[PDB]
Amino acid sequence: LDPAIVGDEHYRVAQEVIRILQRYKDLQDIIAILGIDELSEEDKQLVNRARRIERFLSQNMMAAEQFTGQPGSTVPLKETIEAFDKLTKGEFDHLPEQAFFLIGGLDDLAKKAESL
Amino acid sequence: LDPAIVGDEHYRVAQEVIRILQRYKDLQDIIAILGIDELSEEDKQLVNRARRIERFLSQNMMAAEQFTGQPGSTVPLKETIEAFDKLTKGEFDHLPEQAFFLIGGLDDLAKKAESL
Amino acid sequence: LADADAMHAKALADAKAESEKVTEEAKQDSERIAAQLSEQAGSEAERIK
Amino acid sequence: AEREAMLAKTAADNRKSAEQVAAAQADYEKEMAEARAQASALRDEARAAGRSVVDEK
Amino acid sequence: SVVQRQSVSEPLQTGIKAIDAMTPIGRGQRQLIIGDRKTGKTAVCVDTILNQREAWLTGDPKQQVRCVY
Amino acid sequence: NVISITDGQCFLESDLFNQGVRPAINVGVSVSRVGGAAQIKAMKEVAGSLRLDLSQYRELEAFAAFASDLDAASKAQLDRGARLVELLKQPQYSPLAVEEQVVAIFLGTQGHLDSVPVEDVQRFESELLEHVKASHSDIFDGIRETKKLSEEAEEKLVSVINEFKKGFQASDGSSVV
Amino acid sequence: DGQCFLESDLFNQGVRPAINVGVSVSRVGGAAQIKAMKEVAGSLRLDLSQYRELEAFAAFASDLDAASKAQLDRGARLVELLKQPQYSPLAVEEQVVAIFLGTQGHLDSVPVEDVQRFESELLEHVKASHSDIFDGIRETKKLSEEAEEK
Amino acid sequence: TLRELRGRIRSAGSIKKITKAQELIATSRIAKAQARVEAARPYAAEITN
Ligand SMILES: Nc1ncnc2c1ncn2[C@@H]1O[C@H](COP(=O)(O)OP(=O)(O)OP(=O)(O)O)[C@@H](O)[C@H]1O
Ligand SMILES: [Mg+2]
Repeated sequence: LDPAIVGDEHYRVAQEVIRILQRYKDLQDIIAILGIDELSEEDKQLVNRARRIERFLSQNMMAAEQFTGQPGSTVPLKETIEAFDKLTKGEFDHLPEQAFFLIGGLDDLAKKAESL
Repeated sequence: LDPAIVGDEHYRVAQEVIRILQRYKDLQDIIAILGIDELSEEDKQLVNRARRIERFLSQNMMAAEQFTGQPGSTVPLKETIEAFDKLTKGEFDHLPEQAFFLIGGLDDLAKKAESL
Repeated sequence: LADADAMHAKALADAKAESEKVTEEAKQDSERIAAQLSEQAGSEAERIK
Repeated sequence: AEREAMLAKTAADNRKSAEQVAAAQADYEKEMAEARAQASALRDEARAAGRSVVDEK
Repeated sequence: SVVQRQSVSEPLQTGIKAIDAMTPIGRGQRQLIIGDRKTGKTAVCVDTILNQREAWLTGDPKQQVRCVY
Repeated sequence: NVISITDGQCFLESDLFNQGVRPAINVGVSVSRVGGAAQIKAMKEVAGSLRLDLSQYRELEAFAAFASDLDAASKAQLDRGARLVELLKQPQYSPLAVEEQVVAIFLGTQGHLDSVPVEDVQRFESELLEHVKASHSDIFDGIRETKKLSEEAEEKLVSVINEFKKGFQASDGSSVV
Repeated sequence: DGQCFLESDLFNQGVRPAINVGVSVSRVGGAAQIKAMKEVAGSLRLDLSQYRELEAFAAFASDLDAASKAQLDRGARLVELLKQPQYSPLAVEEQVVAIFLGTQGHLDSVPVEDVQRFESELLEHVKASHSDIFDGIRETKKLSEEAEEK
Repeated sequence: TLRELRGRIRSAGSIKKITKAQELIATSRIAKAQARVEAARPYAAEITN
C-alpha cells in the first residue's frame, strides 16, 4: 500500500477512511455513556457517516446464495474508488440504513434504495 | 466438610468467612494505593469485618510458654461456632484493634475490652 | 358505609379455600415422599439380600 | 352549628375506604403467609421424619 | 479410516445446566477438561457417568450406553 | 500438545470455586467446535444467545460497582445478568433431566423472575419446579414427545408462573404483575 | 538455630545495625537471656512488626484515631531509641535500664529528635548517684520493688 | 522472579479499570454541573438593573 503504486487518490481515500473509523472508535465511549444527543452536529454527522460506511463496506458473496439465494458479483477497481471518493463527503446520509448493504455496484444499490 | 455429615450451620459459616476473606484479598491493591476513602460503604464495612476476622483467628497455645509468658488456653467447638456467627453477623464492630489479638475465649475478649 | 361490609365474606371464603387446598397439597406431598422413601428402603433391602 | 359536622363526615369518608382496604389486604397477606408457612413446615417435618425412620428401618 | 465416518448429530446429555447450555457435547466428540488442584473435575465426571440410569431403564439398546472408567 | 490435539475445552478456575459458583466453570474461554449441530431444537430456541448478555453484563458491572446513576436499560441489563448468574448455580449429586432444564432456562430468559430479589431466587425456582411436577404433567409429555415448545404450552406455563408467584414470599416480598 | 536478615534499604534509611526484625528469629527463645531481661523486655518483636504493618497500611489514611495515633507514637519512639552507633560497648545493666525506660512510657512526652541524646544523658547521671542499683543487679540478676521505685 | 511480575500485572490492570470508571463518572457529572450553573443569570441581570 503506497501512494506511488496504486495512485494518490487510493492513498487519500484509505487515509480518510482510517481516520474516520478511528474517530468513531474513540467516540464510542461517549456514545455509550451519554449518547449521540450530546454530540455536536459535526460529531453526530461523522458518527452517522462512519456507521453508514461500515454498513456499505460489506459485499454479497457467491456462496451466500446457499442461505440467501443471491449470487455474488465483482466490481472494477475504478468504479469502487470513484464511489468511495463520492461517499467521502457523506452525501448519502439521507438514504435509509437498510439500503446501504451492498450487492454490487453503485447504480443497482441506488436503484434498490429508490425501490424501498 | 459437607452438609451431608455435618450440620449446615458449619457449612454456611465457613462459606461466608471464605467469601469475605476472598473479597478482601481482591480489594487489597486498591486499598493500598487509592486508600480506604475511595471505596463505598459496603466495601468499607467488608474491609472492617475482614480485619476483625483476620485478627480473631489468632490464639495462644501452651507450647508458647517457653517463648512468651502467656499461659495456655483452649476453647470448645460450639462456642467457636457461635462466636464466628456473631462476628460474621456484624455486632462486634465497636471494639478497637488490639482487643481482637491473641484472644482465647469470648469472656477473655470481654475482659480485655474492659481493660482498655 | 353500606359498601364497607362487602369484601370480608369473600376474604373469609378465599381464606378457607386456601387452607383446604394447602392441606390437601401438603397431605399429597407427604404421603408421596413417605411412599418412595419406604420403597427405596425396601429396594435396598432386597439389594442387600 | 351544623355545617362542620358535614365536613367532619366528609373527612372521615375520605379515609375510611383506604383504611378498610389496607386492613383487608394486610389480613389477607398475613393469613396467606401463615397457611403457606404451615404447609411448608409440615412437608419438611414429614420428609425429615420419614428419612429418619427409613434410616432406622 | 477417513471413509468410514459420518457427521455428528446427537443430544448426548450431561446432567449439568452450564455445560450443555454453553458447550454442547455429542456422540463421537472428544471433549477435554483441564483443571487446577481441588476444583471438582471428578464430581462432574461422576455426575455424568451416573446420569444415564433412566436411559438404561428403557428396553431397546438405542438409548442404552455402556460406560467404562 | 493435548489442547492442540483435541477440540472443545472447559476451563475450571479456582477463584470462581472459592466463592459463589459451585460448578465454577469459566465462560469467556470455553468453546465447543460442534456447537449447534449437537443441540436440541427446543433448548436451542430457548437459549436466546445469553452469551453476549453475560459478556456485556460482566463488562458493565465492572464499571457500575461504584456507579449509582446509570441508564435505565443499562440497569435492566445488569440486573438480568446478575439474575442469570445467580440462577446458573447448582449443588452436587443432583442431576437434572432435559425438560426441567428447558423450563428453568425459559423462566430465566423471558424476564418472569426479574421481580424476584436475587438473594432467594434459587429456592423459589426449586419450589416452582416441584409444584410444576406435582399438579401438572402435560408440558413434560409434550416436550418429551415433540422436542419443541408450543405457544399454548407457553401460555399455560405463564399462567402457572403467575399464579404461583402470587403466593410466594421470602422476606418482605411483593407479588407484582 | 537462628538467622538475621540485613537489608541495604534499611541501612540507607538510617538504621545503623540494619537488622530486619520481621524475619529474624531465634529458635532457642528467651531461655538464653537472663531472667531480668525477660521480665523487663517481652513480646517486643510483635509490637515492632505490627507497627511496621500499620505504618505501611495507614500511610495515606484520611484520619487517625486515639489508639492509632498512640500506637504510631509508641512505635516511633521504640524504633528511634533502638539505634546504636559503632564502637559503643554496652553492659547488661545499662541495656535493661534503657529497655525498661522505653517500655514503660517514661519518654512519651519527649519529642523524637531528642529521644537518643536524652537517653545518653541519663545513663551518665546514674553513674555517680544511686550507682549501688547496678551493683545489686550484678549480685541478683533481677530487679526488686525498692530498686525499681528508687 | 515470576510471581512479582504477575502480581504487578494484576494490580496495574485493576488500577486501570478503576481510573477509567472514575473518568467516565466525572464526564457524566460535567453535564449536570453545566446545566445547574447557567440558571442564575436572569435574577442577577434584574437585580443589577
Ligand atoms: N456442586 C458442588 N457443591 C458443593 N460442593 C461441591 C460441588 N462440587 C464439588 N464440591 C466439593 O468440592 C470438592 C471437589 O472434590 P473432588 O473429588 O471433585 O476433587 P477435584 O477437585 O476434582 O480434585 P482431585 O481429583 O485433584 O482430587 C469436594 O469437597 C466436593 O464435595
Ligand atoms: Mg478430584
